[PDB]
Formats: sequence, structure tokens, C-alpha cells
Amino acid sequence: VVFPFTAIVGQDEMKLALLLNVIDPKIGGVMIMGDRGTGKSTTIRALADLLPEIKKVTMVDLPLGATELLAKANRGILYVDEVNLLDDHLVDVLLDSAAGRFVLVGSGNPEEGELRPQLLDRFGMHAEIRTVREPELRVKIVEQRTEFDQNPHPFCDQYQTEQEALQAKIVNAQNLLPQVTIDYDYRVKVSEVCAELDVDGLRGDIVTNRAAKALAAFEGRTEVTVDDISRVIVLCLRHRLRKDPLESIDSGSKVEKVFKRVFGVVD
Amino acid sequence: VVFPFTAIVGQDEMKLALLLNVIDPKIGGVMIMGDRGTGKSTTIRALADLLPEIKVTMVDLPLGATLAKANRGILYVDEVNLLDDHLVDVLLDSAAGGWNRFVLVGSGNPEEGELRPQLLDRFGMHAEIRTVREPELRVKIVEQRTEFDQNPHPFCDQYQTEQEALQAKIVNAQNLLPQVTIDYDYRVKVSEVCAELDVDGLRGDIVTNRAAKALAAFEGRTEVTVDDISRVIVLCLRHRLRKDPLESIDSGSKVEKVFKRVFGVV
Amino acid sequence: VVFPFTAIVGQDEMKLALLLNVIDPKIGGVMIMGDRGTGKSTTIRALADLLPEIEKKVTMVDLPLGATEDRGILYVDEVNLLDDHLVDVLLDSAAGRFVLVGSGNPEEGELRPQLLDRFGMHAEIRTVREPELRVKIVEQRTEFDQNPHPFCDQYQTEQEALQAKIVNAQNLLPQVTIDYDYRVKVSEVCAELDVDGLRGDIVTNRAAKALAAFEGRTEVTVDDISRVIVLCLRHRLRKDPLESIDSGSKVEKVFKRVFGVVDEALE
Amino acid sequence: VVFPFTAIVGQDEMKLALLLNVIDPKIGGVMIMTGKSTTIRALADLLPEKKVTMVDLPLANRGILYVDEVNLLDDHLVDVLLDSAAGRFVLVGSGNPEEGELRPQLLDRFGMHAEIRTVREPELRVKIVEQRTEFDQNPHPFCDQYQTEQEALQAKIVNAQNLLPQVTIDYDYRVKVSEVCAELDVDGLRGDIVTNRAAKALAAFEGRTEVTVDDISRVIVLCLRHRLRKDPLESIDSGSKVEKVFKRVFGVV
Amino acid sequence: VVFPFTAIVGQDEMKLALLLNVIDPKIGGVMIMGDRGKSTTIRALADLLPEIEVVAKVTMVDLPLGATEDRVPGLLAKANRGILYVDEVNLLDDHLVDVLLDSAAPARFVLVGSGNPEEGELRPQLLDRFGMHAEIRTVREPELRVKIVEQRTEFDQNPHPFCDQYQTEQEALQAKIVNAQNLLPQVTIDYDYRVKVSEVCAELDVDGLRGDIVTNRAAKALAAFEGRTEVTVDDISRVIVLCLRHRLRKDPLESIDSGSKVEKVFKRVFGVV
Amino acid sequence: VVFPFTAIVGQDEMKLALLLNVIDPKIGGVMIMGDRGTGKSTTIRALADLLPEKVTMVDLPLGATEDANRGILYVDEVNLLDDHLVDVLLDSARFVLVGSGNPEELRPQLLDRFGMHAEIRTVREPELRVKIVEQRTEFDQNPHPFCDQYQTEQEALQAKIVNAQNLLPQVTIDYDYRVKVSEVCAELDVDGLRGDIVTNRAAKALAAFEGRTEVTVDDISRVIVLCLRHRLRKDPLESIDSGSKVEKVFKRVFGV
Repeated sequence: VVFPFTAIVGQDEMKLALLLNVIDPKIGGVMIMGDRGTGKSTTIRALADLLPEIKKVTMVDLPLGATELLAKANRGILYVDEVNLLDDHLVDVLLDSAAGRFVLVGSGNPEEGELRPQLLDRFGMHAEIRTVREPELRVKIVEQRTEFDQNPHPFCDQYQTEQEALQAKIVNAQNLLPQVTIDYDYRVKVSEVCAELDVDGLRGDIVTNRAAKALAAFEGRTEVTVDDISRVIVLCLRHRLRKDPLESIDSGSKVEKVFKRVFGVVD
Repeated sequence: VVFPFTAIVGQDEMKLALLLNVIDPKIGGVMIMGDRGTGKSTTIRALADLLPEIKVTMVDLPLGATLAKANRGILYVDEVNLLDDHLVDVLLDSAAGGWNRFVLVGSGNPEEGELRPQLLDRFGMHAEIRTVREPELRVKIVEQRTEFDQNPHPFCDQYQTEQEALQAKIVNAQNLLPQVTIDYDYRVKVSEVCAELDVDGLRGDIVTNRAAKALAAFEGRTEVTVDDISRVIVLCLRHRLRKDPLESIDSGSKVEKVFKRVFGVV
Repeated sequence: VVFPFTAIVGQDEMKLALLLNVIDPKIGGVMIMGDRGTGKSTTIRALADLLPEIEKKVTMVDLPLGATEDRGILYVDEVNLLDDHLVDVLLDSAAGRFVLVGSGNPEEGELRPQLLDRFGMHAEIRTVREPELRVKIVEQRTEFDQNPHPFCDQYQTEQEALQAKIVNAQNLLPQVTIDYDYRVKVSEVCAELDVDGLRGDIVTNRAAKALAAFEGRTEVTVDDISRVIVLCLRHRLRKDPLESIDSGSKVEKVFKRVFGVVDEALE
Repeated sequence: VVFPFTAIVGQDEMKLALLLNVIDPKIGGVMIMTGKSTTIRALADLLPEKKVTMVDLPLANRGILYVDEVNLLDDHLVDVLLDSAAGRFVLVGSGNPEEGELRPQLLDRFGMHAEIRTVREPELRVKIVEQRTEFDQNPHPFCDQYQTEQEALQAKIVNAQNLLPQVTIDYDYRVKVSEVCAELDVDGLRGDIVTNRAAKALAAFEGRTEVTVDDISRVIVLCLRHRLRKDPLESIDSGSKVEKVFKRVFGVV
Repeated sequence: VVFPFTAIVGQDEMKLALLLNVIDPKIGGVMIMGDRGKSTTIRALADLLPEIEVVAKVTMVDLPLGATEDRVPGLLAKANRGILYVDEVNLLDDHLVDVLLDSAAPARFVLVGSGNPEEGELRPQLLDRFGMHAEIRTVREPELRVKIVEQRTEFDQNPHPFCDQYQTEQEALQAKIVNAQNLLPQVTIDYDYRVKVSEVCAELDVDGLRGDIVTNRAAKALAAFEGRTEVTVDDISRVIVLCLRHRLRKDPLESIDSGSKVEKVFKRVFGVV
Repeated sequence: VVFPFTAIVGQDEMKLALLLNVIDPKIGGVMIMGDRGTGKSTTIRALADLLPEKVTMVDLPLGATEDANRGILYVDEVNLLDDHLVDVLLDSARFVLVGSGNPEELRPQLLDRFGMHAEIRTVREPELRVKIVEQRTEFDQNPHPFCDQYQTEQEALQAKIVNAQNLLPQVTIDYDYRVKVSEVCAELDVDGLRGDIVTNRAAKALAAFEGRTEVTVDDISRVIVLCLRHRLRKDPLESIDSGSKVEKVFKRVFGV
């Protein structure tokens, strides 16, 4: 038995990136660079255990150096725990196999050679993990972990209806995605943000659109909204920045700043 | 089936470099520097699919150690930054500038190496790819890509007469090139531009002349015009600059400035 | 015969780290970095000899320089060498049973940040600065080398008093509670120090309870947290290199702020 | 078949260095820093006598040896070749900037240092290009257009070699040449010797037996510009300093 | 025949370090750093000591560049009741040095080592285990330099006539060494002095208590050498730089001589006028 | 046959350093740092051909081995093969050690072990440079007429060397001079007493060469830079020539 996904607290940005990829695997996978390592392996297992069967969904790990495990990985999840030194070309093929049919998930180690700029831009979204800063939230996690370690089944049962409610929303979102439309004016202003961010190519334009539709589908709507784009654009474009080294500005803050201007958002 | 060449939008400078080399392979090949994406590989496949049957053969040569007998074809070196055997690169340049005849195309990695003035001056033209900055154009490109991915054959058919029209223009330009002449005054003012740019050698003089003749041939003319030279001279000379490091001036902008002065464009 | 633990003078911070681990080994071990005129080899030997009999005495096992892979105390004299592979395996035996103790050399390879965070506490040894104490250590040391048995007898009842306190602390540890407000303020200190993960939260809580148990109390006190929090978090700092501040001094500074500890200015 | 030597335009300084070495190989070879590989074969094809053979060193008595990249092939191999020269064959070397600038102890041992500057006259650049393609299209009609000029220069080379033993330099000139070497702080007396051997070879080339101030003028930059010991505090061109000191010592208005 | 120890001029600080180790070998050896009469002084000290028996002359053992435990019978045993000179202890780093410091920290000996600057400073963990740090400064008195040279040629020409000229001084110094060894057990250091010695070590931020011990063993040995049984402030003054200057942990912001820093702090703590 | 020693012009400092070592080999050899190409190997051959009895010059190559006396040993590049082979040669010096080196420098610890440091500067007088070259080709064309032109001067110099060697035991230096020599070494911060000894041995050898048995202040003057300039411990904050510093301190101490 694995820690229930709906009980993981304090990782909202990473749970969003994983949920949107389950809804639209053509987003291109998630690169998880949480320099603060905490709840990385167990979150991805919780999400696999949460998905419905169609045979149960299978999660595959990227260990060893097999040249070629994409066999048992179709219509599933593939986790490469340390893709910071995993060959050099095998990474290229997996990023293609995810953008045309599985959920690519990658993790890295800080100070071991930060993702080479040619292989990180091909990742759909870039989710960073920062350890929870709210004190009473940190206490709740610790109190939850020992409470789970002592009595797994009373814990998993406590979240049983919340897991099923989220399980149905994933299915509904997958079913509704074909009807989800984004207005032309929004689709254009998304590209304006990609241009003003000096994104290398059009992949950033493509992922933001696929992500915004997948989020709107998740929330049971068929028209992409300005707020829908707001919640996915940092995940999609912050690792696609081409900023001058003379700038001390946060990448995620640069995308939010440019997004708010182009769309005219007052916070 | 491959994305049609005549549908590629926003890469005009590179499509020009590729078309001129297809018309006169003795130009010396194309070095493609710029955005990694923007389908550099797929444009060259599209151009191969467009050429007439004399089908033309497209060569990969990816990370190898000595695939070079496809004469009157195209050779794409995706990462000629990792041909640490410079001797492989050097022979491919001279053979491209003669019949040993093929269209050399190479791509490289910025900030990794190579690009050494000895390994860059021998490329005929230097085509730079800048990703489109106009928002509605980016949307149009994206809307075209999946439209091709969902229905390849209806997309290729929409461009079928334009593909055949461009195919006839390539053959015509190849056939007309022998009579294309350049005025002596232009030929001298071109050399004045190469000298005033302090280009290393006379190869820049040679490529600019061959490019201007090929462009006029493409457009069904037999007299090279100042506008013909205008459209090729940056492709030919910007990677042949010997500018002082004290200059914050764009290389391509330097070539345009000196061309305008020597020829007197106002 | 071994030098008696209750006779060691001038290592209070390190003796505290060892005693609390003996009381609660799930704290995660002690990393001993510092000076050489102490004898981390004989203080740990003294602590094994001080513990109660296990049925023979508790076994102290030493790991020499050339050491290949292969309820007591394990002393790893040089955990700088013996690459991450061997070091990783030992940390598993700890955490959630033996007291891991490691020592290191300065300038022989800085604390590997990923393998140092997994040590429970970080005790630094500073050689005694009080002149009359330095004389006392030397006079005691030669006095022990000439007549071990007369020396150990001078400290035999004090060894038994400390031995009973250790057992009492272990027996009482299950009833030891920490107030919710303290538990949250401990996590607030961990957050304000930007600690990597929640491991710092857990050992500080386990350490404060073990100290309160050592002193025969069942309620963790602000002062109880004060005496263990530097041992627990100073090697868990992520401070900017632009700061010339001592790590242990940074933990005390943030601890006093979060808990609001100030000196009464008496007339 | 090779492009004729007498048709090469715009390389006068390098053609002078090569002709003088062919006349007196004891000068010590040429360091060449637009296609010098064919210029040296053009010179090989031009010499008399079986025909002289030009040898390439990619990894030869009484001929020509061209070391294309004397920056690589470490001092060990380079040292050995310089012995064959000096006080007999024509050593020719070229070098690459940024590839291991020729060690200062290994560059001084070359007789002359000829620099190639690409032609700046527009109508000349056009003429060179038309000459290359005209040669590629019809080599033999090209070589024939230059056949009598090739034979004329071939006779001058033979005569110059035959006349060199009688060529003399005035004592006052020979001393002022040494003053130029001393005022330049040259490493040793090799500059005094090469400038003397070069001035005599040039005078012999022109059918004369007395070295002239003008003869020295035309050879002294080739001989001394790579032998300078100037302070790095000088933004002054090396070749211009040699002319400047030459003009002072000899008194050229 | 070897140059007589009592004739060596201008090495006073090193002669003091060597004599005290001969008097109390538990001091821990001498590290000789400085200008480059080093190999010849130690043999003279070996030649000066009184002739010993097999097991209840003193033997000098050297060590060339090649060690690799080709000493552990070998060479470690020939140093029994003798002296071991390590000519270049800045090379053969790590293990070989650690083993020798252990063998002198079945044969006990006076460890003496010399090193080369710029070719490696002995790793600070293995230099602190040397008892004392004696530096050799070449004599600056001109008329003294002439005497040293003139003594060298005078000895090279007539060894035996030279040794006789110093023979009674050798016997007097030999008797003082034996007496000092015999008197060492009674030599006491006052508690107030013993504490102020530790205060100097602390104010110098010395690594450990080894400096406290060496200064005390050295002060007693010097007082014993001079036929006294009470350590004096001047006794401590003459050994404290030998004992602590290689034990400094000084900030790199200080252009102060290490040996000179010890003198200043010693004068401060003890109140020397 | 080799170019005669007495015909070499413009190398007076190196000819002085070599002659004194031939007279008193215990001086410790010569380090020749001539930043100019002037035929260092052939001067040493010229000096060997000049000595009586015949003589023998060994020339060590770059590739030293693992193993000559009463002769001359020339180490053309004492930079290579320096770890131990250079160390071994300085120990064996009975023969006249001669070494040359190229800048871009021997171990500051292995250069102090050389007796004297003679620098070669290329002749700056124009009419002299011409004469050297004219002498070289004239010798290459007619060796025996050239060597005969210098034959008696070679014999005159040869006899002076024999006389100096034969007279050396009687050569004395005043005590006041000998102390002032040591005072110069002290103010130069010389490493050890090796500089004091060579300056004394060199001054005696020079006085013996000139047929005298009492060292003169000028005798010390002409050798002290050869002996002490490579034994300096001067601050890097000084833009002063090392050889010029020795002259400065010598002039003060002796009062010249």
C-alpha cells in the first residue's frame, strides 16, 4: 500500500504538473528539480496507484543503463530518477515518445551538472519543489507520516472517497479534452508571451496551449480562461527563458510579470 | 511523406541559402546557425522531396567515422561541432566547391566549440534562423503543424501546384545559369565590399558572385542586378568578417552598411 | 580499563550529543568534526563502558582506515573517505538499532551535502580555553596512565548515577510530550533556516524529548529545545556565501527570535 | 600541371623571399604567415634541372621542403629540420595563429618571415579571380601565355646562382647593417648574417655585383621583423620599426 | 671521525632543540626548517652521547628518498636508543611519516626531520606531532662566518688534532647531559607557571593540549640541563617559541612572524618587563 | 681542429668564469645563462683544446643516462633531466662542470649549487659584430691558416693557466678582506656560506692567474658578481638588477 495522493500536502505546483500530464500525456512530461528533496518518489507512486484500470496502470523506473524499458510503459508512467547523467541521446528519444504515449517524469540532482540546456527545453513542464514553509503545515506532514507508518489502512480509508472523487475528475477531464477550445485572442496573446520571453522555438507555445486546455478540462469547462493560462504558464515557460545573464530576476517571476502585462491582469 | 517545403513559413533567409545552393552547388554549402528547433532537419528533407528525379537522396552522417558517394544530392551534418577530426570537415568543403558535386548543409551548437575561423570561412553561406516574433504568425505555424499531423495528404495536396511550380523554377534556374552575367562595375564594387570588410582571402569574392548569379537565374533573368547582390551579400560575407573586437556592431548589419555605401543605396 | 566517561572535562556539547543518542538512537547518529587534542576515540570508548550490561558489555566497534564493505555503537573514524556507497548503507541502520558516530578531517573533502544532512546531530569539538581546565585535563590524563584502577574508583559512584539516569531516561521517553506551540515553533525555525526537508524538524523534536527525559521530566521546555537545536540544525543550514556568520550562531539567533527568548536586564 | 609562378599577382613579398632562398639556400628558409601550397609548387616547377621535387611534411636534398603547420610537431622534429638549412635545400614553413604560436626560440631560426596580405585593390581582386577560373577552364592555353616569361625568370635564377660568388657588400654598409641589428636588440648574430646573404642574393638576381643601400632596404624587413626584442609597451608595428631604424642608420631622406 | 658538537657555531636554537630531546625524548622530536650544517650536527650529537650497551655507542640512522616501509629488521630497529634523521619529510607524505611519529610518540628514538620549502609544507596534521620546530638562520656576524669556514678547512686537513682541541669541552657537555637526565624526575614547575603556560597555548588558539605538554616537558628539561629543579620564567621563555610556533592557528590577515607572535603573547601572559 | 679560444671576442665574462674554474675546479662550475645564441658549445671546446696533457670534453645530451674526470662536462640544457641527474652531477663536482639553460628556470635550490653565474650578452659594437662574422667564415674556409695566426697567443695563455694552477697554493687573502667579503654576503642574505667560499676561491684564482700571491680589492671586484648574483635573496618589490645589487653592496662594504 502507498501513501494516498490526495493526502500529500504542500506540493500543489508539482501535483498540478503531474495531473495535467495524466490528462494530456502529449504535454511532454515533467522535470522535477526540487533541490529540496522531500516526497518525490512517493508522490509519483501515489498518482499511479490513483489512476483507473483500462489491467492496472503500470509505473516503470529508469534504473541501470539499458540501451534498448519502454515495453511495459505504454499507457502508463515512466520515472527516470536521475536523468542528469542518463546517457546523452536516450533522453532525446523518450522526449519524442512522450510528445506524439506515456507520462514522462524526470528528476535530477543539484550540483551534479544541471540539465544541459538542449535536453531540458524538451521537457513539457518544470516543477520545482520547495519544502513547506508554513510551520503548522510542516507539523501536519510529520504527524501524517508516522500516523501512516503505524496504521496504513485506517489512513488510506480516511481518504477513500477523496481519492475516488479525484479519480473520476481525471476520467472526466480525459473525456472532455477534445471539446476544450481556446479563443483566438487568448491563443495569440499566449504566443506574444512566448515571443517576449524569447523562447527557443514554438514548443513553449504548444505546451502552454495543451496545458491550459487540460486544466480547463480538469475543472469541467470547455473554454480556456485567462486564469487557466495563469496557473500553467510558469510551469510551461520558466525553463524556456532566454534571459541575459545580467538579470538577477527569478525565472518564474519573469514569466508571471510578462504574462500579467500581455493579458492585462490586475492582482 | 514529409512536410512540404513551400509551406515552411518564417525561414526565408535559410530557404534562400538552400535554394541558391541547389541551383549552384559550387557556392560551398550552407552553415545553419541559430535556434535549435524550428525543424532544421525537416526543412532539408522537404527540399530533397521537392527536387526532381535526375528520387534525390538525402544523407544523414550522424556521428560517424568515415557515406559520401551521393553525388548530386544533399549531405546534412547535424553537429559539425563534434567533427573533432577537422580533416573530415576540410575535405567536405573543397569537394563541395567542385565536383570532387553535392549540396553541403551543416548545423552546429553555439557555446560548444568548432566555429573556428578556419572551419567557418570554408562554408559558402551562413544562414541564421530567428524564431518568429509576430504572435499571429507563431499561431499560424502551430496551427499548420498539427493540421499536417492530423491529415498529411490533404495538407500536401493544398500545396501541390506550388511545389510543382517551384520545382520547375529550380530546373529552369540550373539551365539558365550559364548565360547569367554580372556587370564589371558590379563585380568590382562587390570586391570593394570584400576588401573593405577585410575578408580573409578571395573566397568571399567568389561566393558572392556565384550567389548573385544563381539568384538572378532563379528569377529568370540573365543580368545580375544590384538588388540581386543585396539579397545575397549578407549570407555570403557576415561570417567572413574581420571586425575589431572593440565593435559592438552586429555582423550582418556591418555587411549591409558597407554594401549600401559602396553601391550607393539611399 | 578505560578512562571514565564522567571524568571527561570540556566536551559538554559532544557528551550531550552522545547521551541523547544513547537515549533515543532514532535521532540518527552524531557527526563529530573539530579539533584533535580531544580523543573522540576514547570518549566513545568511555560511553560504551558506561552503558548497562547487555545479555557481557555493550559492544563498541571501530572502522579502520582500510575498511572494505561487509544494539551497540559504531564509530566511523574517517567518513570522508569510504565513498558514498559504503557511507549510504550505514545511515539506513539508523533513523527510524545502534548509535552511529562519525568523525571527519578538515580540508580532506568538505561535508558532502547530501550525506551529511542524514546525520542526526553535528557536534563540534573546541579545545578548552580556560587555562586551569587545560592543566586539569593534562594532570588527570597522566594520573590515569600511572594508576587506572585508583582513578576509576574515584569516579565509580558518579558513573553509576549517570548510568541510572540513562536507563530512567529510556524508560520515561514514551511519556515525554512536546506542546503543540513548541512543536510548531521548532518547525518555524527549520523553515526560517531553509533546511532541506523535514529531517531537521524530526530530530529536533526527538532530541528535545530525549533531553527532557534525561532530566526526569515529561514536558519539553523552551530551554530543552535551546540546548539541542544547534546540535540538530547547524549542519542543515542553507546560508548564502555572502554571510560571514557562524552556522551554530545562526541557529541560536533564529531560535531565540522564533521562541522570543530575551535576557531580563537586571539593575 | 600547376599554375605558373610568373602569373601569381599580389604576393610580391613572399615571391621575393622564395626566390632569394632558391638563389642562396644558406639563408635558412622562409616562414609564411591565399594558397601558398601551389605557389611553392609553381616555384618547384619553375626551377631548372630531373625536375626538382617539392616534399610535403604531413606527419629531399637540393629541393624544397614545405612544413604546412610548424606550430604542431613539437620542437624535437622542428629543431632537426633547421639543421639541414643554414650554412642544403629550401625550407618553407607556414603557421597558424591561435594554434600554438611558434615558440620564440623556434621562430628566430627561420631565415626570413614573409607575411601574406590579401589584395585590397578591387580591380586586382577581380583580375586574380578571373585568372583562377580561366586557368581551371583551360590550363594549357594559360601556361602557354606565360611560357616565355617563365623561361626568362628561370634564366635569371640560374645566372643569380652563378653570379653570387662575386657579389660584394661595402664595408661601411656591412657595418651599418650590424648597427641596425644591434639597435633592434636581435638575439645573436644570425640577423647580421641573413641580411647580408639576402642583400647579396637580391643584387645577384638583378645582375649586379655590388650590394646597394636599396638592396638592403628591400630585404631587411624580411630578415629582422621576427628577430625583434621590442618592449610590449609599444603599439608600434614590428615591420615598421625595422624600416624606421633602417632609415635612421643609413640616412634615407 | 666527525666534527665535534661543541665546535659548531651559530646554530644555538637548533642545538637547544636537539639537546632537550636527548634529555627528555618524550618531548617528541625536532623539525628543522630553514637555510641550507644540518646532517653533520646530528651525528656530532650522536658521537657526543655516552657509549651504550646492547640491551640492559649511540647510533644515528638516516633515510634516503626511498622508504616504502623498507625500514619496518630494516631501519626502525637500528634507531634503538639512538637518533633517526629524516632528510626530506615533506616528501614520502602520509603513511610513512605517521608510522615514524608512532614509533617515537621495540626501540625508542629521538626523531629529527628536515623539509624543503616550496616542494611541499608537511600536512598540518603531521607537523603538529613534531615536538619542536627549530629554524636555522645563517650566521650574520661577518667575523663569525670567516671562523666557521676556517674551522671547516682546519678540520678537513687535521681531524684528530681538531677533535683534541675540543675534547674536554665534549666531556663537560657529555657530563651535563647525563646529569640532566638523572635530575629530570625532581624538576617541578610551579602551578602558577604551569597555568600561565596553558594560557599562552589557549591565547594562541593551539590545536589541542600537545603544546601545553611539550612546553612543560621542555621547560623541565632545560632547567635540569642547568642543574636546577625549579622551572623558571626564563626557562619557559627560552623554549616556548620552539614549542608553539608550528602550532599557531593565525589569521592570514596577519603579517606577523609566527615565532615572534609567540614571544609577544608569552611576554603578555607572564608580564615580562 | 676547433676555433681557437684566444680568438673568441666579446664574451669576456664567460671566458673569465671558465678560466678560473680551470684554475681552481673546486669553485663549483659555471652556469651560463646567455640569452643570446653565440656558440656556447664551441667556446668550451676551444677551452679544452687549449689545456695541456690530450684533454677531454664530455657533452651530455637531453636524454641523460643512469651513470670524463679531469676534463670538462657540458650540460647544454640543465633544465631537462633535472630531478636527479642534475643533482648527481653537482655532487661529483673531480671535473669542471659547465651548464647552460634556456629561460621560459632551474630550481632556485639547484642554481645556488653552481659555483658562478656568467651571462652572455651579444656584442653591441657594430664594427665588432662584423669582425666576429668575418672571423667565422674565414675560419670555415681556412682553419689551419687561422689557428696558426693565433698559435703563439694560445701558447701564452696556456702557460698562464699552468702557472696559475702551480701558484695557487701560495695565494693568500688578507683577513680584513676575507671578513669584508663575508660582510657582503650577509648584507645580500646569501643562503649559507657557499657564496663566501667561492668568492674567496675565485679571488685567489684570479690573483694567481695574474702572477700574484696576494688577493687585491680589485681581484675581488672582478669576480664577486660572478659568484654572488645568483645567490641573492632580494625582495620582488625591487626593480634592481641582481648583478647591479652585488656591485652596490660590494662598493659600500669595501669603500670603493
